[PDB]
Amino acid sequence: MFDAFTKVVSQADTRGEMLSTAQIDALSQMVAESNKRLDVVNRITSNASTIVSNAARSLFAEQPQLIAPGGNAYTSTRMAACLRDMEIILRYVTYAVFAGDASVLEDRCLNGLRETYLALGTPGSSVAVGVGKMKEAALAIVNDPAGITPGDCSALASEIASYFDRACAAVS
Amino acid sequence: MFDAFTKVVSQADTRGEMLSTAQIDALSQMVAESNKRLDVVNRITSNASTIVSNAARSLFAEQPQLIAPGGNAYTSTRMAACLRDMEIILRYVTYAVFAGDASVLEDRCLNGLRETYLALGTPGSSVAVGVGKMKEAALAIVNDPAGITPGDCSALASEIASYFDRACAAVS
Amino acid sequence: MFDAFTKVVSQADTRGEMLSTAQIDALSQMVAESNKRLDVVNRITSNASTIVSNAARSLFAEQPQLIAPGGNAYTSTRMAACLRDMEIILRYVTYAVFAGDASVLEDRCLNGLRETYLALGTPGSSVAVGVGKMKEAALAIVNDPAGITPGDCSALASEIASYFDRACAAVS
Amino acid sequence: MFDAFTKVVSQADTRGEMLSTAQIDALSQMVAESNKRLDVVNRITSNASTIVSNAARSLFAEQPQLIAPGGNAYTSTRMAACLRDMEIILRYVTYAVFAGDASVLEDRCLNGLRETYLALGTPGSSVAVGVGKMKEAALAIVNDPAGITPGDCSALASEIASYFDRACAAVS
Amino acid sequence: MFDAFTKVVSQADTRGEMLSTAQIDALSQMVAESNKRLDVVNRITSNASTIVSNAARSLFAEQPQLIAPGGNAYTSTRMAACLRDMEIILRYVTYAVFAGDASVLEDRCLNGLRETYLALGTPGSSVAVGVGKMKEAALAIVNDPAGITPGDCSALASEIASYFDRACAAVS
Amino acid sequence: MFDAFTKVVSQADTRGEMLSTAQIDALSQMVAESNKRLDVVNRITSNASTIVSNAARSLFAEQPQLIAPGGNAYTSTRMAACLRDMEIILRYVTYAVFAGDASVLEDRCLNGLRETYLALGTPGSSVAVGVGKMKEAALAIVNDPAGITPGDCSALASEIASYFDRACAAVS
Amino acid sequence: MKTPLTEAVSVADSQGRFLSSTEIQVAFGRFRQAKAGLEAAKALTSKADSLISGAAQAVYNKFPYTTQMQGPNYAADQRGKDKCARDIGYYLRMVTYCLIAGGTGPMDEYLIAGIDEINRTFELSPSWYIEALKYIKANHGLSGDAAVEANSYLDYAINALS
Amino acid sequence: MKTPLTEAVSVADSQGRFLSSTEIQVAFGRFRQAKAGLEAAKALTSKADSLISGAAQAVYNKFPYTTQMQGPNYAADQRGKDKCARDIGYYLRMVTYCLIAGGTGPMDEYLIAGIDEINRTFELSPSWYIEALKYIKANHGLSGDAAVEANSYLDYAINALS
Amino acid sequence: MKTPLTEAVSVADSQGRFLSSTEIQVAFGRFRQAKAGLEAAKALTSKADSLISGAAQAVYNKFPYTTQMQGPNYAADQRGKDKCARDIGYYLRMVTYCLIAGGTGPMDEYLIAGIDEINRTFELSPSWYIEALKYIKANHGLSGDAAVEANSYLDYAINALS
Amino acid sequence: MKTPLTEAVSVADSQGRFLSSTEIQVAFGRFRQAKAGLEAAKALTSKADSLISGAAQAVYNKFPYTTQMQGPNYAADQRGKDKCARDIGYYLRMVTYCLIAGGTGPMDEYLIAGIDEINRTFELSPSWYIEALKYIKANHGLSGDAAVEANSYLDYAINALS
Amino acid sequence: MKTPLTEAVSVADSQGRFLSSTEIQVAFGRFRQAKAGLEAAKALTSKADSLISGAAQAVYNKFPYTTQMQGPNYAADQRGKDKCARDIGYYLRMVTYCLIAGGTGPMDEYLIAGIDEINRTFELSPSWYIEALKYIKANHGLSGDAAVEANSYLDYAINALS
Amino acid sequence: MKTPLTEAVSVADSQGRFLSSTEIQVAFGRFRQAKAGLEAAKALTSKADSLISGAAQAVYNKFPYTTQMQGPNYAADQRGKDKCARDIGYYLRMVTYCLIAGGTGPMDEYLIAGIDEINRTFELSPSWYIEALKYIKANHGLSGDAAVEANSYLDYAINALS
Ligand SMILES: C=CC1=C(C)/C(=C/c2[nH]c(/C=C3N=C(/C=C4\NC(=O)C(C)=C4C=C)C(C)=C\3CCC(=O)O)c(CCC(=O)O)c2C)NC1=O
Repeated sequence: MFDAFTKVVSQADTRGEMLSTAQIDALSQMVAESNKRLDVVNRITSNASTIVSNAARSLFAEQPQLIAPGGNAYTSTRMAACLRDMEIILRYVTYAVFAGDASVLEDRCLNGLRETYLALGTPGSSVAVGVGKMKEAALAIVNDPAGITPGDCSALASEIASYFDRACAAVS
Repeated sequence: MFDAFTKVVSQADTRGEMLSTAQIDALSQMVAESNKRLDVVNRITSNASTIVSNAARSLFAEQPQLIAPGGNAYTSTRMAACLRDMEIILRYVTYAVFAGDASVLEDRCLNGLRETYLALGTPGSSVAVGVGKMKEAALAIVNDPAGITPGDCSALASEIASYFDRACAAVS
Repeated sequence: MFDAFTKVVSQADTRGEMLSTAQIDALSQMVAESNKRLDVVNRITSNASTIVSNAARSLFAEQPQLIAPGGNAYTSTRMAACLRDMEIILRYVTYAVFAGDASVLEDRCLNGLRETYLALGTPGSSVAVGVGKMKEAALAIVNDPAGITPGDCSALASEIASYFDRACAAVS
Repeated sequence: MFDAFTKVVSQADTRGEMLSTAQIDALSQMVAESNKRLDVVNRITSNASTIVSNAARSLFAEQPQLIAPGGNAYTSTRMAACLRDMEIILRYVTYAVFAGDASVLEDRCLNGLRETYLALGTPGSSVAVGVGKMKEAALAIVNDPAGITPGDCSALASEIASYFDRACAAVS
Repeated sequence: MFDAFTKVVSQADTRGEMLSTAQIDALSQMVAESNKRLDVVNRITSNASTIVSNAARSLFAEQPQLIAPGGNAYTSTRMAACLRDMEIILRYVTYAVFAGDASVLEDRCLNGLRETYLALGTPGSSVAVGVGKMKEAALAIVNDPAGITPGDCSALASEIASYFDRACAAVS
Repeated sequence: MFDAFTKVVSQADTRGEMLSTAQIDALSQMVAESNKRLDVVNRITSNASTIVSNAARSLFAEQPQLIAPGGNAYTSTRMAACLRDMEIILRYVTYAVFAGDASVLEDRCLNGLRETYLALGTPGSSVAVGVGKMKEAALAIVNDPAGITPGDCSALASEIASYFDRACAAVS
Repeated sequence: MKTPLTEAVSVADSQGRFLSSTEIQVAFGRFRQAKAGLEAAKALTSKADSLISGAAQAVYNKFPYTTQMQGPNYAADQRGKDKCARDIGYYLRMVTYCLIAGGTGPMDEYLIAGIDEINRTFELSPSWYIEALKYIKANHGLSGDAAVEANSYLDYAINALS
Repeated sequence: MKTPLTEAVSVADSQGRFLSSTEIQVAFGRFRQAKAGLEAAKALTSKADSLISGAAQAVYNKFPYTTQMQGPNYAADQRGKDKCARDIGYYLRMVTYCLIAGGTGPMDEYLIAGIDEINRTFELSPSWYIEALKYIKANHGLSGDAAVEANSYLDYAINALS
Repeated sequence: MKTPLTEAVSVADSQGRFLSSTEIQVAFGRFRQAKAGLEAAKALTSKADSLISGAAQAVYNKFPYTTQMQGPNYAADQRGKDKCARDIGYYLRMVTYCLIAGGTGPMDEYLIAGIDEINRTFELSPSWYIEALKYIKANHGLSGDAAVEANSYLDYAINALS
Repeated sequence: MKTPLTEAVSVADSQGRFLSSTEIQVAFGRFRQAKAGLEAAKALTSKADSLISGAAQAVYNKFPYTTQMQGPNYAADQRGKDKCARDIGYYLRMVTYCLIAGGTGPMDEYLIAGIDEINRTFELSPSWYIEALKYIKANHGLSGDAAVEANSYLDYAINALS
Repeated sequence: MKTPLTEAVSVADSQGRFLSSTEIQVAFGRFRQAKAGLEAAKALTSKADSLISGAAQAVYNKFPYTTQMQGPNYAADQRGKDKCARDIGYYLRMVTYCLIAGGTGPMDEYLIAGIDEINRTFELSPSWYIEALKYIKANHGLSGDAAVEANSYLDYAINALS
Repeated sequence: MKTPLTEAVSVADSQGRFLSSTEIQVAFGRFRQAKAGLEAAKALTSKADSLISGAAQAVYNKFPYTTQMQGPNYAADQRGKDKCARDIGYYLRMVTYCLIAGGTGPMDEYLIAGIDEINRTFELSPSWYIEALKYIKANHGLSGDAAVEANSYLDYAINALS
């Protein structure tokens, strides 16, 4: 995986060049905002359970065929794996938000997943909906103005949504 | 894997339904005739080596190209493997007869066996003939009015023939 | 794997025949010139490092893009892998010279290598160049009339070139 | 391993002798009472969690040093392990009751358990008390004239107590 | 393993007590001088190879029988092992300096080492002597007032000597 | 393991010396009479089954308590283990004869065997008897002057007797 | 799927062995037991609705707070009451399946595997279902080997929950 | 355990490596977070009894049946009330420990590992402890990184239960 | 030792599971079968000498060369005839043991394991023993499940030899 | 396949090593031996018919019943005698292959692998083939390292049957 | 790749864990360090030519033979003098990369992995690069935590060569 | 160790096989080789002192700086020259051992294992030793198969150094 730094480093390395002052300044700007970047990891992490369970509960409400007998999320063995997948996606998203790069989310979680759900008989299009709900909840939990210094996080909150959107696009 | 009971159970679970009284009565009728089933398991099993070796000798008698130098059954290693393939197929067939369902034979034996034989250069057709001879021998042994309480076991014999036919079909 | 002996044996066996006297004659003929074969084994082996390093340097000098940043041989970890691939191929070729049969080079080395380099995004034909460069070096090393009983080693050199060609053709 | 049958068989084989009629009659007498045996297997098994947890709570009630901070059963990991040790011992005891021989409990559970507890710092004596409580509870459950065909099962109860005593003895 | 914090935490946990305010002030005291700690970690780490090789070279000069033919450091394999041992011991000390606790050093590196040297017949006595020189050189390196903000680092040095001494004592 | 050469090499290496001409001369003596050495390996090897089975059969005839029911050689599994052990001992003996050094016979075979036979309850002093017969048969086979260029092999016979006696002593 | 026949086969297969008198004996035991088991499953199936409603009510009795508290994990609204009846229905149906199969297999595969995860995640108390099961056990009206076998599975479910 | 220093060491150890600038940076973060965390644990230790008491009472308030139901797993008698108080005390203590260590390690080792087995074996509902943790979170009167970190641990424990 | 009970236990143990109705069913089958099995073993035990001598004679009839040829592997002297009667006795005794156990376990452990090695090494023809067994099978006089079970083991020994 | 060269290469390969003086010495040994070996293999090929017929006859002489007993495993008819002649032919040919390969490789790959299973399956006595091998060994009329190396393989085959 | 963030994630991931305060502390450390590190790499980037030329010259000074020996491993002609400067350039570039990553990761992946292999294969003396690194360390004119960190990568590279 | 005999035994032992004509051929090769090898080892021994000195002077000639540069890794003084001649002596003695053993085994176990680590650690340049060996090839004066085998080890040592 890469992070915000090593990504640029590798990009520069395969050109055999040092980082320009512009790239460094960019990374510095990124550094100057990194408190808010860990507040979000903290906040999303601290609500992982309810995020997953609320998103899942809503998903099943809107799509009762998933939990109906014969449904892919019926039986407590598959429901657990379903909640598990949700939690995993969320986790890797938080990894992406933490690292400041999507590589960890792509390399490990998302790549090959559409095909996996295809093989299993899992509706990825439902997973994506789950991910969407998780996203909406996560961003709101993130944007909470209580118990934190006020400021702008419009940039970070867009990146996070970028990651969630990547996750969603990967299984649709 | 599936037996006569769990197959119906699995069919029922996917519909979110309990076994109908008819479905149960059928299984009861199967249970009523189970002694015969185990008698044939015993009879085929007890004759295993004889069934295999007789079928093999027959097969090589009608198909001498198999044991001629350059034949796929020539050399003792390939002859051994050949005999064992026969033995295995018979074994999984007895498993099918015992279980009351073809699932074991399907999943643990026949699945991917043709491609195997193709890759090896083994003529699956000959295998099938072998299985045919084994079917004949076994079924003749299952009937044998000697040393047993007399009764009708036609359906069971049919079922057995079914499993053998499955094998013979799968390999070619 | 086969050598010069078991290759003929394994050919005769499939026909159920003993070796013709002409085959035994050819083999005795090979035996008559075995000292030369082991001389080339010893000679190529003895210069294993230089044969590889010279070819590598010569390859990089002619194809500077391979070691330039972004090149597949750039960084030490990949350069190591490259040198190692060269060494490996040379080794298996010497195994082929020693055995007097190419099967060890076929099955253990060259089998699947193309697709491997393909997956890696490695230029197999550059490998083929390297091998092409190691071949000539080897033959030059083998044809040295210094410190050895003078004699003719043409067929042998031909056989060596055959194996190297085998290697080159399998990656290209 | 040994059951009530194979133990005698093994004893007989070493003497190169067939089972005497008395040895057989004994086993027949054991067979005559086998329904009770399985009834207790069922009864202890069905009450597993209750037996274990009740015994544990009792044990911790009389021996609060175990659950005090610094006690060997303090922290949930050690409490879990503790509970499971109880469960395991009970399980292998039920195996002994089922098998009609103590060999399973001996060989697969108790053997080398004291040294284990010693190395760990776990007080085997406390384990033994736990097993004692489990013995009491289980035996009370086995008796229970409710919901069963009445009869005498004193010998069986004794045997069970025997197995429990074995465990309690082995651990301390 | 334990660091300076979890050590106190665990010692407190076994009593079932919260940290006393004094115990916490004690830790804040350590926090207040952590820059120096990491300075020495960096400093010793930065001269690992010279610290090892100097000590070793000097060790061999004072005890030439170690490298004499038949000696325990004769041959390049045993010499490599020897240097490796020096480096290992040095490493696990820096671990202790970094962690602020000797638990990792004793647990992972030292405990069971004299027995190893026993079974190997290795002269632990000389090893300790090696550790002594490494200690001296490292402490010299740490106390260098060049290229660093000046202040008192005597407590830290005193702590380091303790680790080196535990290492030296463990194998003596 | 060592052979006749590397054994002398190791001794010379421990002192940091080159083989004195005397040692080399001795080795040259060993070289000179190595056709005999391999002749016995070939002869003994070519009669393995018969040596073992003869010794075993007569052994069971001298000491019938072994094969009597309850005896250590009773049952086919232990009879097979027994014949196997005899065969292993013979095999490693031939390895020693071939290698010109007993190290392989000592380390990989006879080491700890005395204790094993004790733990198992096998009478080692019968294994020794078993070996003492294989020896007698073996040198009888080796000393056979038919179908061989006549010469003296007293030294070698002595050496072989050495190894058989070695095996015999190592199990009692 | 843990059943006598499948288990017998699988043990025979894991040893690369033809079935012997051992597995035959297993089968005999199975088929002997099935005579009562199938009948039992039939009875329960016929008593399904009654047993479910009864068990649900018993749970509501034992834990009245489950009918008052707000939250998606409670039965204070019709939705939760439906979820409840559904779950208890699942349990009962699993018991019948177990009677049909002659083992805990169906319940294991369809229910037990992951039950902890589900109960923990959705905040459902295992004791509720224990209470439902204890009641079903009391009211199923079965007798003989039928009742014994059924109660084995009931108590198994209970053990899986504690 | 899971702490910056010990993890930093364990990683490097698993790689057979000397500590680099990375581990030094981990340490640098730790020692600066320590300034707040160490004092946080202090403030929490000072308010221990009050927080535990209030939390227990909060549990009893939200789940009244715990003070009324007979059973070894309830605080309907003195024994159970002391059990409850003890457990809540353990939780709070673990939180302080996590603040001391700068990581969840202590809680993981002493509490989280096997909590599911315990809660399930002794029929203890996670919601109770979730409620206690909620109450403690809402009453510790901390602020700044102290509050954030402590609350991260509280939410972690809450997460381990849900 | 392959027996129904031991197998049941071991499968239960390999899964870290308490015994369930499955193993109970195995046991029921076993104990039902034992009623005939033990009796059978008794009968054979009482018919031992006769059956042994008979089988030996049958082998001598089928293969007369075994009573003429010199060599330690033949029965042309009294020694070999004793070895023969002994071996056949072993086989019969194993069959009885199998009847007692309810499985091939005893025969497997005491006889089958290494039978090829022994026959090959000592140059004993498997067909001799097959002939002995075929005869024992004909002359044992058993009937019902007893005979069926016994013949299962006989044919098993026969299969082990071919 | 077990030959000197192939084993040398296998050794070298399993160590990621280039061939050194060791493998070279192995090869030198092989090629020195092959001078007699190939000659031997050539010689035995010319004696095939007579050696096989004589061997078969030797077997028939030692074991007359094989020419008298009915059954597919015996040689009382032409069908049976041809199989025997063929088999002995296979053995002899394998010996030649071994002489050519300089090892037991060919015979191991083509004959020894599965010999027990085949002989055990079709009720073929190893003693017959041992007798045949003894005859061939006694009647081949080779000399020098030829006869020795050939006899090593003959005796090897003999041991493979004992 | 050794860097604070990627590591922290990779640590948490192999444990199947969400990021806790530990990794956040690692991050705080990294970001606090980055403010100096980025400035450091930025500075070094501007001094590349000077430091590289100076280093190469220092090497040629320390080891004059490199400028007056025949062979492709030496810098007695133009190609070699360019190869050397290239290599030193690579080293410096890797240092700047390491300063930006906050760890030795880039230098590990791009340079150290396989350094011994290269140096041994192409006859490049480590001492040549130790001198080049020693020069750079004593001429980069950095100050503060920039120097301390940047010099931790130079000494790390030195250790990798010793 | 890598020698014909021990490896012949090793492969046979890993197969669990009695030796055959293969290992015998290996042995024959080894013994045929030893006749020249031992002689070579002798000749080299009686010329040791000369070869080492000449080799040392050759190294000094090719790399003059090794006799001018201070530091313990160089031979600018007495001790260093002693170390050098010692090392060269060791290298030669390994060659002798290899001739004695019939393989690179001794040199492998006593010298090759860790040579990279030592050379890197003690700043010893392989080029020096390669030169020293190159001289020895030229000056050893051996002839015949004795010379070819000796050179194979020298070139093996060189390869290990490059
Ligand atoms: C280990 C746990 C931990 C974390 C994670 C943490 C984060 C953190 N957030 C901070 C401020 C801050 N946090 C935010 C974030 C927000 N402002 C908003 O209105 C919103 C919605 C957001 C959410 C993204 C902002 C804007 C600042 C002020 C500017 C800044 O420091 O970046 C600060 C610096 C100020 C301070 O000392 O509190 C830190 C250290 N502190 C800790 O102890």
